Amino acid sequence: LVNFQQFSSQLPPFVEVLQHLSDPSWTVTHLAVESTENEEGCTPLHLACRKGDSEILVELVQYCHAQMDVTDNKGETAFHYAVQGDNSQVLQLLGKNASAGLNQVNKQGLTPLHLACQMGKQEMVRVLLLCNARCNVMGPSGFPIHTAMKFSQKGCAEMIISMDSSQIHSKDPRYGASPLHWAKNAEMARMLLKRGCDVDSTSAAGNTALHVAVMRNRFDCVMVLLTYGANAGTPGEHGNTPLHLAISKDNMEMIKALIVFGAEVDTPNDFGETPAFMASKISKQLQDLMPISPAFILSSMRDEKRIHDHLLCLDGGGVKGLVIIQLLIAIEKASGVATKDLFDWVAGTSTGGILALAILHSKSMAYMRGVYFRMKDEVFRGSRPYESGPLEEFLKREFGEHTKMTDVKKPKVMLTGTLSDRQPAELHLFRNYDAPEVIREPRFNQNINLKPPTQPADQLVWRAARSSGAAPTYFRPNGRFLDGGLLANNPTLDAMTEIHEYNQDMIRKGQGNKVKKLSIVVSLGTGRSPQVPVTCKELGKMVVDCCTDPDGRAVDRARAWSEMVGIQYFRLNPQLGSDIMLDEVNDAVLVNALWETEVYIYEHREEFQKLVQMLLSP
Amino acid sequence: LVNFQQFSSQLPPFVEVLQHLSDPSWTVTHLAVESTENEEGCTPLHLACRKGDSEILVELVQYCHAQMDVTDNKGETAFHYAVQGDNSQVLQLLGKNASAGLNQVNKQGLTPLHLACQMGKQEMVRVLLLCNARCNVMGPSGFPIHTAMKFSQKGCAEMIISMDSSQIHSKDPRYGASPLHWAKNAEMARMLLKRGCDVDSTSAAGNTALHVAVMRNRFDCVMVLLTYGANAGTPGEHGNTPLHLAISKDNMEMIKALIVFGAEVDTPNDFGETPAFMASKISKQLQDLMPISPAFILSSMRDEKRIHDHLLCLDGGGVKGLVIIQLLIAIEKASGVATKDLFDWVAGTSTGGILALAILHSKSMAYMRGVYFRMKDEVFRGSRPYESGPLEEFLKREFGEHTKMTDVKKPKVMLTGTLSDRQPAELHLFRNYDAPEVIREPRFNQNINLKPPTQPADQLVWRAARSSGAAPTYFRPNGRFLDGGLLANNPTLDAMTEIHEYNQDMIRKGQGNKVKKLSIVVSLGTGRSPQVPVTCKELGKMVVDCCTDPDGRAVDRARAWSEMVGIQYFRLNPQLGSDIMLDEVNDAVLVNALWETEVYIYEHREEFQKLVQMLLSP
Repeated sequence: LVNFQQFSSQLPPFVEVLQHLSDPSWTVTHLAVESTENEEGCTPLHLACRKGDSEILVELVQYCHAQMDVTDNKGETAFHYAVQGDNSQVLQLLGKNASAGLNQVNKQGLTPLHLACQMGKQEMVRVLLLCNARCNVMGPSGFPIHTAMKFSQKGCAEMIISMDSSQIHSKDPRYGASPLHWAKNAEMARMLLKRGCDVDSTSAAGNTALHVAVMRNRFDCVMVLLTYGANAGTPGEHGNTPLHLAISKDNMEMIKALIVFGAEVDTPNDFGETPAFMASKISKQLQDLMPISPAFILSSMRDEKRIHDHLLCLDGGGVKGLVIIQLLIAIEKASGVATKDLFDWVAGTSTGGILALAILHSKSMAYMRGVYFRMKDEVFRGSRPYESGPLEEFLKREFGEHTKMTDVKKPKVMLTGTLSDRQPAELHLFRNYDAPEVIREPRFNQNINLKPPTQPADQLVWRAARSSGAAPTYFRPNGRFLDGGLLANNPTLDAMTEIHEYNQDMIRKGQGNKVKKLSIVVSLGTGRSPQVPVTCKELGKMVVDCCTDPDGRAVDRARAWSEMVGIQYFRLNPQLGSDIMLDEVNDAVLVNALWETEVYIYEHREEFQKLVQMLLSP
Repeated sequence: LVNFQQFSSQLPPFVEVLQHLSDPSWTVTHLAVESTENEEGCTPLHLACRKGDSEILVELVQYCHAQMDVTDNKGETAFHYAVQGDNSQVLQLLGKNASAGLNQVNKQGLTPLHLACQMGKQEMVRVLLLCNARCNVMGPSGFPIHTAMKFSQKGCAEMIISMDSSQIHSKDPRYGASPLHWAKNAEMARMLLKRGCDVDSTSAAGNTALHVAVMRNRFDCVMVLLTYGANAGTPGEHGNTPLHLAISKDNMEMIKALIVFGAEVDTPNDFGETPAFMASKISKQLQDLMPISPAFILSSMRDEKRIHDHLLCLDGGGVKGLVIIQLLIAIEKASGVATKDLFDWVAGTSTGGILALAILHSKSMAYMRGVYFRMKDEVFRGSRPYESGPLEEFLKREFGEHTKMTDVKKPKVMLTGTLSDRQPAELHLFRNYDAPEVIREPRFNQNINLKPPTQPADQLVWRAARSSGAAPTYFRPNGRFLDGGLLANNPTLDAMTEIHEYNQDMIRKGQGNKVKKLSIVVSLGTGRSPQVPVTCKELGKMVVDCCTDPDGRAVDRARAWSEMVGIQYFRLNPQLGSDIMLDEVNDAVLVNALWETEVYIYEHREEFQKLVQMLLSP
């Protein structure tokens, strides 16, 4: 031991630090940082790159003769010996002339990109990307973008895709694949899908991404894909539609999730195996599960000017609005004639506000199901109250920041809203035809105290959509208006009031070719929770339960009054089996609820034929 | 000084307060208490009665020579030298043989009764009355009870009336008065009126009790009397209704008070002087305030079994129910046709619940105004929450502890109420016909959810009145039910739904004798607050304002739907000038609000006449 330290000092001419060099063979130029070599397989420039010493690096290559592209006996190069540390500037001083180690890579064939992907060193990835690191360098498991996702390093993958858009193209060399396909995590599916990613990019064999999520039993990504437009029923490798691949499991959640989003149940694979056959083989659960779906010439209906008048009444509600979407869809398909072109009047309160306002602008219905599924995650991030940046601006984008209300008027539409500007707390109908000016009874004005009122006539679609759609027991103070759920929450009863008011405005004006009788009124409710006894804040919040309950008397009133006039009130909503609350964002229970709704449509399925019958008659 | 104390010691043979007893001439037999006389107007036996020395009293007449019936130098007797003290047993020891002093009376005429009544020695009044004190002895101000009341001694008057109910009969000899008339104090009017005191008591001239209260300008007692049933407009002395007696003053508070409680303005006195004439003579306030300035053959109408059907819908509300009473009364008087006999159907929610239930049992409307004025002080003694002992027990009294609901069916009636037994929080109508057997669609049960709760058949008037009328934001948990203000709170919509439901049950049952189209529905609301702007717990309570709004859209809805059917909805209620709250007990503000209502009736002389016109039409 004495001779070792004698040589150590006799080098030191060329304390507990460097003593730990014993606890082992450095050299003068090697340990001079704490083009020579080591007995463990190292290099001095590599250690001065690793330890984040940048001026010592300036003093090792610019001052001394030490070539930069040094490859040790362990595979590594000078570039990716620094990304194990935290320098990020050594990379900049090494990205110079006569230094080609960027594509020189053999740990196991893992380019500096891939190593920075394995660890999580994102800033290192950016530093490499500004220096043209050639993400078109095929690796062991695939290209560098796939390496970021094999390990689920979020920041690194995000930086890669931000610098290079083209990386949404690259295919996994083993199986021709998208970045999504062989890379699955609930959040990552979204953080790539929001980027404009095609989900139907297929495969080597032909397997979709949701095929991969289903085969591995990750319900999360099945949902993330169906929401963002993935199409169930894709044949794939063996003609096994994603439905076959779920029945091969015991995941009823996923089977119902796919059946809701449109998968057929008789479609056979390449071998002829129908998925209902699969079901009856596996369990009796699934065979009982799958009985989901004739003069169908659609006799005498279009969007034209003739006798009667159809009304649609979309209640407010939570994210539960999806229920009515489903209902609408099964009506829309049971007549085939595109809900918007089916009804002459359409009214909505809160989520039905958003939805009615949408089906005015010629937005399709499954598309809207997707929209809510994509929005529930952005909007309901909060404790109880939400600052509405997400909801307001999501509507800005979804309907247009400059699109004003009365630009469309294809069917007449009305969104509710509680004008909380006044202690009276009146109701404002957001309307897009003109206005009903009738009769001559201003009950609060025309006497003194007070006339600073506003009522902004008819503009700014997104602004009205927010002023309607926020059930404010949840959101916040929201400008001048709160939900029309504070007063109406179920326009069914109130929209007929507006019908007759506007008709008397028309007639009084001598117009006289008013569209006559509301021949049909159809009110869709976002489901009913089940009936719990209460043998008793649960004694101070029942005020709000009553104030916004749409499925109590506001059915009986409207119905008996429709029977007074000749209307055939048609109230549609399913008994769910759960207290699905308004701001529910676990889409597992939301999908279960959509299945609940479709079971309701199945169980009735007669009322629907009779309603379509009425809706298309002469 | 030496001689005075010499006589004091020579008396001490005939212990430190005797010098200050000297300083003015007592004697041996005189000061032997602290049959001689005095130089200040006194007597020894009188002092042995005054000082409450009973054993000295036994030792002054039985042992010593002291006649009992000694009259002092200022008129007073031995009896009412003791009621200046507080013995009350010496009186009985003097209520013995050779003692006729009960009617021994001369201060200026002050019976033992009158002295004990003027001072307040109530126990003395009782002791004398138990000893046959012969109250038919005119004193200075009338009889002894009137002497008790000229000085407003409650204990004494109450004791007199306890011994003799007959003393609420006796008239002031000078003018002839119930104990009311020549005896005025706000509280005593009540503690005498609650005893069964008749207001129909006349005067010498013929003056009512409120005549004395008004001419003397004691607004307190005017209110206390109009409250307990006094009838303004009694002609009285000169044909001067108590209204004439206010206009000669400048007390507008009282003028409004009398016109509200029914005083006319066409009523001439003996001289032909209309009271509005008095006004225009007196002031320009009063000239503008009062004056009013003919098919009255009652053509072809009663309440029998014929074509159409009338409905009445009395909103809920606070103690403000008086408003609708006022309206009803001013409607009733404009037709003369006795509300119960005028409408075939009647619905009520909270105060209108009690009120409709009252007009069902043929309890008159002025009577209900009185009832509320007498009850409001009893029920609302609490800060926010009230334990309902007063309300529940007041209904027990006012409607009968054993009177069951369906004893009447005179007009069909329905009271609202929120059945809080269930998390759905349904609505139950307390009904008295039988029940409407719905189209057989019970959509909330039949998925066997629960059958341990019960839907309690038609019984128990007072219990239902409470289960409806108890606003639980104010009162308490109230059994299974809360206010009908959480629900309908303006039954008009729900009452018409129920009308039609019952009519279709009738027709469905093969009856074929439908009563009819309800040709008229009249909705009377407990006033409107004035319109307050809001530029902002006032955002957690505005939820409740919305939930219980009876004058917002539930007017427009009902109205436009009646225009669908042919009904001529009649919404009647006044713009108050104030936010009169629920548990308001200052009857001054309630009276101002009734004046607001009567001004509303003034301006609406067209609507009311048209409503009565239809109410009696073919």
